[PDB]
Amino acid sequence: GSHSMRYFFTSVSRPGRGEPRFIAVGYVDDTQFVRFDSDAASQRMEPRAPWIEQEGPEYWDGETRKVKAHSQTHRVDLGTLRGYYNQSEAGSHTVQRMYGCDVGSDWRFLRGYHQYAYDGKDYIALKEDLRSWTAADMAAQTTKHKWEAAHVAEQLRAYLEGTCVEWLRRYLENGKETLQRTDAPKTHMTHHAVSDHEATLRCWALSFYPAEITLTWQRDGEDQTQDTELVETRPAGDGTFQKWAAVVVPSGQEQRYTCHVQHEGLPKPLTLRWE
Amino acid sequence: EVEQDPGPLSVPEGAIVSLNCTYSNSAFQYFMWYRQYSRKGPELLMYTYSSGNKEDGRFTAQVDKSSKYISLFIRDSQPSDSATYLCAMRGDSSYKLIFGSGTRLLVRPDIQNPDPAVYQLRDSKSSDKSVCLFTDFDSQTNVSQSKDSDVYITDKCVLDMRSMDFKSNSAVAWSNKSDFACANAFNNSIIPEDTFFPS
Amino acid sequence: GVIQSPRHEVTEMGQQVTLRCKPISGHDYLFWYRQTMMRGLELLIYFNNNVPIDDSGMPEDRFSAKMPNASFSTLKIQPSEPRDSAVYFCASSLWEKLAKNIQYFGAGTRLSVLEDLKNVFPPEVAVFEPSEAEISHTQKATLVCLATGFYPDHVELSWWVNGKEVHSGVCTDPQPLKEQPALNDSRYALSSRLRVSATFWQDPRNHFRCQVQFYGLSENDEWTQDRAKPVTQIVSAEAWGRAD
Amino acid sequence: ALWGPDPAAA
Amino acid sequence: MIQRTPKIQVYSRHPAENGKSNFLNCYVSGFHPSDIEVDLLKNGERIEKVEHSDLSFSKDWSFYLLYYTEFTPTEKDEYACRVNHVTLSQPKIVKWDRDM
Repeated sequence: GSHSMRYFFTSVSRPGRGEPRFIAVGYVDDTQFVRFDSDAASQRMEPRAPWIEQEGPEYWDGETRKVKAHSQTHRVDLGTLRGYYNQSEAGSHTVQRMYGCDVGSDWRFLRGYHQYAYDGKDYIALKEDLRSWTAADMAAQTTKHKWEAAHVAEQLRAYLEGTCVEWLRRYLENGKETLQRTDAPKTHMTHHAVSDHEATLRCWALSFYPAEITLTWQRDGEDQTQDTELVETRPAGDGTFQKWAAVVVPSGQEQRYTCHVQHEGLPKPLTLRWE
Repeated sequence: EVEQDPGPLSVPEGAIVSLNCTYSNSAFQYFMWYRQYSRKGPELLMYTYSSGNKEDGRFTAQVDKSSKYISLFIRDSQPSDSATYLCAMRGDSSYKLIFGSGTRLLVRPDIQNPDPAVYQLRDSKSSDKSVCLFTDFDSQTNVSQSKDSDVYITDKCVLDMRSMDFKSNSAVAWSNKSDFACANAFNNSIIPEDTFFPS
Repeated sequence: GVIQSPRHEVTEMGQQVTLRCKPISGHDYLFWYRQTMMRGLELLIYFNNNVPIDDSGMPEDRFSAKMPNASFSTLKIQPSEPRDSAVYFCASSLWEKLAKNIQYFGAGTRLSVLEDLKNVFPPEVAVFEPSEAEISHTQKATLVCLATGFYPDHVELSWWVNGKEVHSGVCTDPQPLKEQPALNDSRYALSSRLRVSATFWQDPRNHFRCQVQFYGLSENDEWTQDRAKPVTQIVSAEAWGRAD
Repeated sequence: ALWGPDPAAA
Repeated sequence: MIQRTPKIQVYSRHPAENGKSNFLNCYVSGFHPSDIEVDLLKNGERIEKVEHSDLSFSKDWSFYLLYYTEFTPTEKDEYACRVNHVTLSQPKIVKWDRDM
């Protein structure tokens, strides 16, 4: 139904080595399509999805250039931010950027965004209205004014509500196969005798996509959130995702518990039982 | 790539003039008009972020992304203006600007009191080329070159004095030949019948 | 502003030519543009902090651009060819200005690479006193210069009056004209006018010099011809006021 | 595709 | 400066079956800063040709990586995931439990 394109940029300074380590990765929904690693022998924007490899030299020159430009801007930003925050040149630091666009069911522009971060914390972000910003601190407001004086917000404002959406809709259209697919969760339950009077019921959900899933544990039809565990949706390393949901129940009462699996891949909320 | 009319095109002072460029490549998001004198660096005139009209003074920048057609209108052509106009554009990928090959422009100054005349400036004994001056004539006449090689004539050239707000179109012709004369120095040039002659 | 060197380069082909540019201090975007005669600007390469971002404009072979430092860029041309003859502009800018598409150019480097320097000739300058019929009919007075026989056309004509360069009432040609046109090897001639009041011309206290700056060879280039080495030089002519 | 021609440095 | 310790999940790409080729995944996530050393062990001795994913991060900016090597599980052979981070006092070894 809903979709997005997001770019993740990570730049880390390396006191003593040549340049900083720069890593940029492009995402559409939950599947990476481009990467750039300054430490790679390539020094080029590289493809990570088969549906971006369709784009030609013009594209890759532009992305390599833009991303190198991003790298430069970040290399310079590392120095800048280091100065903004007055930090040792012997210390390793991290700038992270994320920006992208969300589309509705009709692919009409929903929302856009541009988040920027230093050493793992929010630095500056483009507001909902795509006209304001975010003064996380003075360093940020410096950048903010530096930006809205440069009319940066309008640049993104056009790119987000326009360019990135257009490209998203382009990737969605060129990546229908893998972007618009829904791999149903491979649900199944496991019974581990945690002890004598208890047994762990683990509700597995394997090889689903997108990662967006809802595992629930009901007991006697009524939802249950106590004694229930749930691991972060992990990648299988092949595009699909894993995610189990355990629960500790008194022996014999296992049938009393049901696992409610919800996913865009399956039209009807699955209910699991047994063990 | 972009196409642009190079044609020098002459216009009379006070006239409206239309400069425009067409380009074979979308993606170009940014469209601007540069002005350039002789060989001097180019200076920006207009800059439109995307399709639409842009009214700045006697200048109007218009961009038709649909038609891939940028245009610049100048009203009441002022004395300056005469120059080469270049359209530039780009977008997204790079700052690599792409320019039209340029449009030379000549806006001809008005003449409050045109007194067309022809003079033979006393050739310094040192030099051996006879110099005939053609000045005070109105910006309605066009001076032309000549066929044979040993005939050297300079294109028209507006003379402006300031203070004494006078302006005179002057032209220069010369040659070592014994055939060169102020009487038929400007043959290929449709000079005013009213023009003066020395004798 | 943007400093480019040389202002003019007249050099024989086969020799390395080094175009040097100093971007405006602070500017992190350095653009190199070439402008062949009667064409628009072609971006050769642009840097962002010393690194070549978009070198898609570089002609490949012979052309070697680089920014050893931030305040100096070198566009070197090994076996320089005549085709390189052009006005190389260095441009400089910032992101904020670049967003509005504002660039700041240099005066450019009129590079003329010649096949043989034996075709280099300085200008023959000559001033012409006004026609006295003019001083009565139009109560004014216009002088004229006429630099001739020079190649290449790297000339800067300038009217000096009383040792001071004047501009008002001045009018030089846009470009020179070939003396042997059909010949791509021909020499050129320029032209200019200087109009003043009638009462100004006839005052013998006034001195009218016609200075034509020329650019040609230099100490480096080795000369052999019996002619005087056509080095970069200044050739002038002069006329004096007189109430004759 | 990537925002362009670039930041917009901090 | 904020430092988030890596969350380590040692799991196979597919359900484990003795003697059948598979992928030993180690999913480090929610960590920070990026610099992290990950080894996939076999009976204590590290596995050499181990690859990993292109660094990224989530809403909270925390990084996640997928280190993975092809392996063939067995009864005897114990596989683990040695993760060392700037937030780990010493290499954290998380044994591979096929049943989770």
